[PDB]
Amino acid sequence: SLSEYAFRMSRLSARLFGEVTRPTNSKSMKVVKLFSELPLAKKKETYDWYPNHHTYAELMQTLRFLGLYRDEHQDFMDEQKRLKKLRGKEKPKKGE
Amino acid sequence: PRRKALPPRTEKMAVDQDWPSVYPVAAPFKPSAVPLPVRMGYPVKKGVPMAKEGNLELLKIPNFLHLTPVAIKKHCEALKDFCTEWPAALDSDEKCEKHFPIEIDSTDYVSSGPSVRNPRARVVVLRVKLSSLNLDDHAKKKLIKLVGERYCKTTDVLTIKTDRCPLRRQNYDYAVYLLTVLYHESWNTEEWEKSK
Amino acid sequence: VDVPKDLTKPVVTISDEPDILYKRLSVLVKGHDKAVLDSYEYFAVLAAKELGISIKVHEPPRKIERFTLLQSVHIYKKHRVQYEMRTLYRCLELEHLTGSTADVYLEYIQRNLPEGVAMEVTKTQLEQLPEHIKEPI
Amino acid sequence: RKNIFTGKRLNIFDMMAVTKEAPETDTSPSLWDVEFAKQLATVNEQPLQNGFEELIQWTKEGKLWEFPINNEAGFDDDGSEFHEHIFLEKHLESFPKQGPIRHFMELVTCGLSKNPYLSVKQKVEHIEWFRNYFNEKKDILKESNIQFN
Amino acid sequence: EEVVIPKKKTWDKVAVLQALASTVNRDTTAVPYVFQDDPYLMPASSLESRSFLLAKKSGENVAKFIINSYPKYFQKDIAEPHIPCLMPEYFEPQIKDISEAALKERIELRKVKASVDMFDQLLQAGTTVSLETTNSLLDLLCYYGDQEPSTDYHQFGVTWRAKNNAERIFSLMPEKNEHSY
Amino acid sequence: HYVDWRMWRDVKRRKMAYEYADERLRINSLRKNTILPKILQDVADEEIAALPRDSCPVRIRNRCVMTSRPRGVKRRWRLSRIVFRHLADHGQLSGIQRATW
Amino acid sequence: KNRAARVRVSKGDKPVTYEEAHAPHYIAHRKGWLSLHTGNLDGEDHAAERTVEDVFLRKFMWGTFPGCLADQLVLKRRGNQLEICAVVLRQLSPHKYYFLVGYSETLLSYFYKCPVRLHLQTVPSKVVYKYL
Repeated sequence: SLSEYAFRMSRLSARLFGEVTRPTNSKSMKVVKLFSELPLAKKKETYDWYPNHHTYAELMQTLRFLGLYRDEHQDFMDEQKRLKKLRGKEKPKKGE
Repeated sequence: PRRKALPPRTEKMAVDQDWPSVYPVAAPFKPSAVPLPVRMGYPVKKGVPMAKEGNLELLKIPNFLHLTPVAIKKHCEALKDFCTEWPAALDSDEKCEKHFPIEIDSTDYVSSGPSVRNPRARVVVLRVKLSSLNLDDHAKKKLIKLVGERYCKTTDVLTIKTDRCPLRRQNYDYAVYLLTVLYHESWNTEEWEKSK
Repeated sequence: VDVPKDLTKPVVTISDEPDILYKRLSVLVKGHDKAVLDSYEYFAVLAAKELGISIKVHEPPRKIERFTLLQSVHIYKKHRVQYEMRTLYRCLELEHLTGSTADVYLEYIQRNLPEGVAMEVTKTQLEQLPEHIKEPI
Repeated sequence: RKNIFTGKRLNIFDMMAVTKEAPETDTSPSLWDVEFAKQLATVNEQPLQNGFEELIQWTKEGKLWEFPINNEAGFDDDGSEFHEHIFLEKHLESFPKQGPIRHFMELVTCGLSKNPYLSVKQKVEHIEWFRNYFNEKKDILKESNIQFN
Repeated sequence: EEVVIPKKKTWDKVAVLQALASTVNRDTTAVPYVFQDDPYLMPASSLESRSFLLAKKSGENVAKFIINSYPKYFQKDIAEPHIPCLMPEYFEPQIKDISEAALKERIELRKVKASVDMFDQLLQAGTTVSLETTNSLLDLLCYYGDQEPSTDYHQFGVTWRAKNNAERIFSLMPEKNEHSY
Repeated sequence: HYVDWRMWRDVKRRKMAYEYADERLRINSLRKNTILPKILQDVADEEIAALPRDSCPVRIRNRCVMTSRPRGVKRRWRLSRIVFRHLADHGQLSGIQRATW
Repeated sequence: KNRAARVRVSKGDKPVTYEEAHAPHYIAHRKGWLSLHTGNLDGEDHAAERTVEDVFLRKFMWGTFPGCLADQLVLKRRGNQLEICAVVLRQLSPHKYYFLVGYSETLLSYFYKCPVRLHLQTVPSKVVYKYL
């Protein structure tokens, strides 16, 4: 394989640098690479991909109900709903 | 009657005024504050660039009106108190290497956003000329062989890059410890070292 | 006539701890606007010269990252729009300045850093040999 | 006419230049002193006169950043040390000193030491979880004839 | 050859800003910095100045009222380092058991009514209460005079009232001290 | 109040995967090695199979964060090509510009 | 034909500002970016977070100042500081403007955990670069 002097010297260097000091195939070095990196699900890009749409939507709805945010889209939708109610189209009762 | 907008205060400004007082800190361009008749925007055919009033293009610019040369000079005159004189005994890099053989490199990153965290700032680099260390032939050879690619034979410089620890101080301490243990192990002799 | 009669100086303290020695700081500022980088370089150069700091300036080659997207919405694969981001670099190399001077200069030039400009400062720190490295264990 | 700071006084108090300066921080924070500090603050309170004072006030409240920028400012990694992060073999006390289990735990500890994101507490948690899992699987390990428990 | 390493200089985090501010003066052609530097929004008279400042304070108070009324929309922290002054505040106690913990929580939140009711319940139950705790209760009651603190929302004469819970608790106080008086 | 039920499902999947990330990592590390006995690897296999289906990180889909578009999403901005084109064309995105060379 | 971010000439009567009058292929050439942050630079992170925050800020200031914003906002980020520069009409009373400034600044600062500031530049009417 390798000269024993070089092998022992490389082992000493690995021990000094904290690397694996015993022979190990790549299949078991997968454990080292798994524990060295963060899990994919734990990365901030993964678990915090979407913004908190609940927070944004509820905050804007609360501001609109408090009168400090004029949601023009919601005003248009409410006007359309009122016109539809006048026309006679309305949601049927649930579980009737 | 409806409210009347006052004339801009640039009219009241004097030619020999102290401009840095007008803009002490960084602030967006304000037409009512800037007395310069600056114009921006691509002119229309047979036209002129749009005036400063309502000029969104001027508002977009990260202006340096708060950093005029007079303001820069005054700021540096104020800040000269905080500085400390560089040692004149090592005006050249040769004296720097003679007295300070170990150089530590650490990068600080500044970026916009509410979070100042940046992992890339945890890296520490330790560079030392092995000729500046107390080593003999055997110790130098053993240390070079142990460090491997971390040592460049051309420059005779050992470079240890530490980023294993989360923090800057932890990585710096790790680099110092690595250099110390490498030196001490290099001076150490082992049984397997004989069979070369 | 309304000038202040007497101003108050900021509190400056001298610590017995030896100051950190910095051999070289590489303030690499990245931006989207060449004129903004030029103005910031002028600012930094003037400030360093007024503070008596040895400073050189150079321009690393710019980077241009380009990508391509479908122009239409449903199906027009043959037609695309190409977008690019330009990162222009300006490197200020300050040499032989102490720790306090480095701190004050960095604070002054970072507080005035223009929006849209990012900074990557690398501080080469001179150190002496550790106590345990002079002789073996 | 003449100075008014010298002459006959009330002559009730003595020349006690030292006021009530004895340390009494062990007591609970009294509401009275806390509210009187608000009166003093209002005495010194004035609206901002320029941008620099706004920046100073923001920095004092902690809203603004503290230049020069320290990317690790406000963070201490639970006050750990580099030797705690790297040398995790000390936690490998219950695990056997040899065998496949020791080799696997050595790999895990080396990987954790290579990890710059997890805190020392999280690495200890991983090691303890592995310890408990191997302790629970003692029967299978003994059936496979590897030393444990 | 011996190098003279200089001594490190140290200063507070706002020293540089103060030094820079020392070089600037008041802009004689500008209104106070609190107001927006715009001709339309520049206050004209003193009454306009006061009204504009009051309107700005009213807007800030309304925003803070929204923040405290709906704290769940502002609990997401993305500020590094953490900024405590930008987090929602809490004024209502959460401990429900009749014990010193709930009473202390109400006292530190200055909720005089609930603090008095909880103190009466504790005295009825006979459970332990520290002397310092009762002293703090008296301090709160005497300083406020049975006035509930004025949150964002749901002169002449003597402001004290002859009948009050402070006097009753002082009479029912088991042990008195110099700080109490 | 997410854009669609698909975005809601993806949010649930992301939360569950983050919750079970460490257990999955430990069990998989037990599995992905040739050192431990094969019987222990088999019981680790059945353990990782016993975990809920929605906790697997592979089920996480990178949808556009403003229109829930599953495909054509740039990872850097987490936006679909149409929304990204709209924002860049209006100039609301810093730096991004039309490429001509 | 390209329909993206363009104003089509019909009768030479529709007034358009400098921003609307320029097609996207002019962004690098005649109209700088309405937002300025380091997220989109090389090697910088959190571009998506900055984009989402910018979109929310635009949609929030548009509804907080109904019929008042003369043109699109200008968002600047310096460190953790955020500055919203808005060109606004003079229709509304200054009391309401100051109330809205205080309210928006405080709410945005508490929501994004950053020291938000809002600078308003008032114009008598929407500035017309040309007619289409």
